[PDB]
Amino acid sequence: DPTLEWFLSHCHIHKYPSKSTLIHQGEKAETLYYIVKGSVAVLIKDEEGKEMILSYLNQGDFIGELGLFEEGQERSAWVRAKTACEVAEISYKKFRQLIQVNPDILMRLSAQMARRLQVTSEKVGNLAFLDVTGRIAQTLLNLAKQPDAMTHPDGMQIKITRQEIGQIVGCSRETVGRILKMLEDQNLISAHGKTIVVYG
Amino acid sequence: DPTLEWFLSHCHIHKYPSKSTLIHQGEKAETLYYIVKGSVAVLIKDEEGKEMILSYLNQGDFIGELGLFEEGQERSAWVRAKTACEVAEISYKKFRQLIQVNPDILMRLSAQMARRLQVTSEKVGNLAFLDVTGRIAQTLLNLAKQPDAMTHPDGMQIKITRQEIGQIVGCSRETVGRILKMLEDQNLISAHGKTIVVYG
DNA sequence: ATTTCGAAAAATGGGAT
DNA sequence: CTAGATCCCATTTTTCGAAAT
DNA sequence: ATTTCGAAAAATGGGAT
DNA sequence: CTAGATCCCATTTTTCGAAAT
Ligand SMILES: Nc1ncnc2c1ncn2[C@@H]1O[C@@H]2COP(=O)(O)O[C@H]2[C@H]1O
Ligand SMILES: Nc1ncnc2c1ncn2[C@@H]1O[C@@H]2COP(=O)(O)O[C@H]2[C@H]1O
Repeated sequence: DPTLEWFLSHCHIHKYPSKSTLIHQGEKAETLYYIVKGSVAVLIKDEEGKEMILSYLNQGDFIGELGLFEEGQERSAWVRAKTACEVAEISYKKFRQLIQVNPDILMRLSAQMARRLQVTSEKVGNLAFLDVTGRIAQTLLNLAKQPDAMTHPDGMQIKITRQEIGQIVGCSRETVGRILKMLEDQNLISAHGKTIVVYG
Repeated sequence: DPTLEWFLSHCHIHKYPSKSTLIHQGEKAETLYYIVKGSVAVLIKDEEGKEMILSYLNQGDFIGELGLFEEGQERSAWVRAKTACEVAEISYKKFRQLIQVNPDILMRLSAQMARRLQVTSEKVGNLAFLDVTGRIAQTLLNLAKQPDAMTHPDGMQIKITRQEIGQIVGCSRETVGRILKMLEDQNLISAHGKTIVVYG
């Protein structure tokens, strides 16, 4: 598109191999990122390193924007690269400037923020209102909306593990597995290895 | 500041008695809200009516932002007044106009959103990583610092129901009651009716 | 404002499963 | 195996309109 | 360089507490 | 109660880098 392009013009594009961490919770935040290509996972952990996945971000989403509005802010979570990433990088100081010349770019960001607030709130509702089976069903549909989810004549297909799912819904891999098996006995999904087919 | 008194001059002011509903989850979002005076509670309901408090918002806070960035959005949650409120209202349309003649007002909107994402993500963590006692201790500490908390010779005093505390942490009122009694057993808090004294 | 008084409505628990 | 969700009115507690200060 | 292939690694299946 | 958390291990998928084309 028009605007958003000009933005990348001041960002210092970089490359991050899969598994590499782009952001570390607790660091001083001074840089705003923009995933040009690839996808990352935003996650948090407890006092024992046990991790929960807050969200997946893909090509086109901004990253590390939370420290931009208040000074002296630290990174709110860890951002790990699920795949290989081509990430633009501009400093808050410079970004605040690009806003002046063209505020439409702040609007783009704010829209994405709004969306994350909606999703995160729904994630809170889920954690407080649904049992694991519910959270898992909802996450299966959600994963089916990701851009790296393939198509299937019976619906949609995703490639993910019972381990991962557990970190998204907040349960054990053992639990996920049992429920994944059950949902099969109801022909709601198709399970075999990292490959799961969600019937539409 | 100017920008505010200017913003408010284009807004339609409304008053709501405490406990009244300001926003209905589910309806079409076409209006922006700004709390001039008073405080509200943002909350979502389950299929059976069970309530989950997502946040308390006060003076200076914007409400109903989440619709602004995209067409056909519905209110993401219910907003009920805690105290009587004086709220400034403005359509999205009219608001998109004001942003263009001073996007600084959008900067402040975005600033609040970022904060909310931080707080809501941290809530996800708490629900995921902390047990009820942990969550309840956590909430009493935060409530103990809010604007409406009263000073007490032995610390800080708050008024709230076990029921409302459960709607904040995500557990039954019964559980709150038992945990509340155990916290007193450990001289951490004094509780008489809705009056809870958090020892400093 | 808010202190008082009598409902009327809300909020609590207790411990068994 | 085990934090807790549930069950449930008889009993508190608190809220509120009306009147008084 | 890119594809093939055969161990290591990582991810599971369920019953039991 | 009663969903889930945890244990335990021997088995299935997956992952990946040395080899081969
Ligand atoms: N709940 C969430 N949903 C989506 N993205 C998030 C969430 N929490 C944090 N992030 C992202 O993770 C980043 C961590 O560092 P920042 O706080 O700078 O900015 C944060 C956001 O980009
Ligand atoms: N997690 C949250 N934290 C704070 N405020 C919220 C949260 N979720 C929703 N809201 C507010 O409640 C509003 C409900 O309607 P909107 O979706 O228009 O906009 C929402 C925000 O104003």
